[PDB]
Amino acid sequence: MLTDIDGIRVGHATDARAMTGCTIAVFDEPVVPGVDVRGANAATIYTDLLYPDSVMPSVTGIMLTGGSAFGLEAALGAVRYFEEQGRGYDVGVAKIPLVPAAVIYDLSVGDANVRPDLAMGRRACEAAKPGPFERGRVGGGTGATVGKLYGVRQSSPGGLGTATVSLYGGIKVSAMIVVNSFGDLRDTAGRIVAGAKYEGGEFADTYARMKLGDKNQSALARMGTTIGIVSTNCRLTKVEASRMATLAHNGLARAICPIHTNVDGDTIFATGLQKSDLTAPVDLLGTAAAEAAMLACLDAVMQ
Amino acid sequence: MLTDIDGIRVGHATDARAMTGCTIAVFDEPVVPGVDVRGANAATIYTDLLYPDSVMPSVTGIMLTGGSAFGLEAALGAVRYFEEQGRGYDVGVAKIPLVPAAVIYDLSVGDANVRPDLAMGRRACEAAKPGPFERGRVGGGTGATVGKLYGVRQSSPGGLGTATVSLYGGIKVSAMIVVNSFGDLRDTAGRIVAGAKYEGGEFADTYARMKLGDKNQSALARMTTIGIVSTNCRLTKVEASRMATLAHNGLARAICPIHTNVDGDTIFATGLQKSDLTAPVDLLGTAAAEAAMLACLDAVMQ
Ligand code: NA
Ligand code: NA
Ligand code: NA
Ligand code: NA
Repeated sequence: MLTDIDGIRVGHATDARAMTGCTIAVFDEPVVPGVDVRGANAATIYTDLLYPDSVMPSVTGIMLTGGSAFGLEAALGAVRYFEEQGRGYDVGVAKIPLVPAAVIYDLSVGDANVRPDLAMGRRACEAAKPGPFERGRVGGGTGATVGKLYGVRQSSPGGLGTATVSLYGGIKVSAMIVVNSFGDLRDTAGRIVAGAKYEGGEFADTYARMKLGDKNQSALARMGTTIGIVSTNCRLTKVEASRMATLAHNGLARAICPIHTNVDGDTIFATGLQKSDLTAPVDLLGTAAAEAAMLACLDAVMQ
Repeated sequence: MLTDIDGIRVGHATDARAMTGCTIAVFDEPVVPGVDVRGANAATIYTDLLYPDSVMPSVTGIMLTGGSAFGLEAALGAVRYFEEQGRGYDVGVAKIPLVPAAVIYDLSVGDANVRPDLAMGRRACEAAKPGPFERGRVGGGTGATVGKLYGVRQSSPGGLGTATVSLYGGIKVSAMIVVNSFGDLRDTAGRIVAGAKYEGGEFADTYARMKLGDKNQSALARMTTIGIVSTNCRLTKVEASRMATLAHNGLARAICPIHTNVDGDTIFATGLQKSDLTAPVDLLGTAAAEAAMLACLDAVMQ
C-alpha cells in the first residue's frame, strides 16, 4: 500500500468500456526523486530532472498511465490542475509543477481511439486520497495484459498492484506497480501464475517456447512493459534515490521472464523524503524495494 | 538552413504578444535519431527511444518550444495532428507518431500565462514547409533571452538561428538552434555580442562577474540552448548519439558559461536511414559543432 508512506495520496481514473486509465501518486510532502529506465521501448516525460547530475526538482506527483505515446497527455493535465491549486516551483510570475510519467501499451484491448488525455489526468488528481486504494484492473492497470508471445488474444489479464515491506525502527519501503509485461509472471517457487496461454487455456511457458524458435507476435514486435513507483519514508540523496530505483529492477527479474525485452518500456521511479529522521544504507533499501516491487507484481494479478 | 537536408520541413507558430511559440522540424524521409541532454535543468519528452540501447523508433518530427514545463503540451498537439494525417508506426489498430521535444523558459517575458498548447502545437505542423524559413525572434525563439545573471531585465534578446556546413562529396551538416542561454554569446574573435548588461551601460561579462562573487539572480536560480543537428549521411543509432555529443562542443565555443544549473541544454541529432553518403562520425560531429556555433550567432543577427 503506497499510501503507507507519509504524505502520499493515490488517485485512479478508469474507463472500463475503452479499457484504459491512469494512476497518479501525489506527494503532499517534498520528495527526493530517482529513476531507472531499463526497457528498450519506453515513453516517458520529465525524467531528465530525476537523475543525480540534474538539479533538485519540485516533483508534485508521478503518474502511471495507459494509452501508449498518447497517454502522456494525462501528465500535462495533472500539471495544469496542480498549477490551479497553487503547487509547483515558485518562479515569481507563475508556479511550475512537475509530473513525471511513463506509459504502457493498452491499445489492443477495448477501444484503441480512447486514451488518457488532459481531462482524464485531471480526474485522477481530483480523486487522489490517502488510505487504501483499489488494485487490479483499475487506473493505469485497466487495460493491462500479461504474456503476449502469441498476441493479446492468448494473454492473461494484468493490473495494478501494491505492497509494503517493513524494516526496523519504523522504516518502510512500499511499491505500486502496473504489470503489462510481455513475459510471464512467476511466484517464488517458479510456477506460472499469469502469462501466454495456448488456445485451450494452459500456460505455454513463454521463455521455453522462444528457446524452441517461437517468434514474437505482439503488436510492437516489428520495431527493434512494467512500470511502477517505489517509495520509502527514509531521507535520501539524489544518488541514493536513483540507486534505489536501479536495485528495484532486480525484483522485476524475480517475477517476470523474459523482462527488459525490446517491446518492454520497464521504468521504476523512486522517492525518498527530503525532511525525515529515518536513515538506512541504500543497499538494504534497494533490496527492500526489490522485494516490495516483486510482491506488488503478484498483487496486480491476484486482486 | 536546416531544410538543406533531404525531406526536412520547418514550421513556426509565433505569439508576438505573449512572447512565446514553438518550432517543429518534420521528417518526410526516415531518420536515425540521437540525443544528448547536457544541461542540469532540462524538460523533455520521448527521449528514451533516442538512445543507442533502445529500439529504432519512427520519429515523425522534433519540436523546440517555449513555455517551460507547460510547453511540452504542444508536442502532443503535434502527435494528434500527425495521427490525423496517417503518420506514425502502424500497430494495425492505430498509428503512433512520435514527436520528441525540449523546452526553454520564456515565462518572464510577455504573458506568463500563455504557453504552447495542443492547438499551437498543431498550428506549427500546419505551417511546416520546405525551403527557407524565418529566423530571429520567431517560433520557439520568440521569447528567448540571453544573459540572465542580473535577471531578464538586464538581458539581451535571443532567438532562433540556423546554419549549414558543406563538406566533400555532397555531404551536408545543418543545425537549427534556439538560444535562450544564461551565459553570454561571443563571436569567433571573442567579442561579446549578446549577454547580461550593467544597470546603465555595457556588457558585464557574466563569467568575470561570477568570478568576482556576483550571485545568480535568474528566476530558476533557487534550484537553456536547445537545437537539432542533421546530416544527409547514413548513420547508425550510436553515430547519431555521438554526433549529438560532439555538437555540444560548438555550444561551448559560443556561449559561456554553458550547461549551468539553470540551463536545459539539449541537442537532437538525425541522420538519413536510406542514403549512400557515409563519413566518419567524429568528422561529422566536428562539423556539427561548427554548424551549431554558427547557428547561435545567426539567431542574434536577425
Ligand atoms: Na484500451
Ligand atoms: Na507495453
Ligand atoms: Na512569454
Ligand atoms: Na531556460
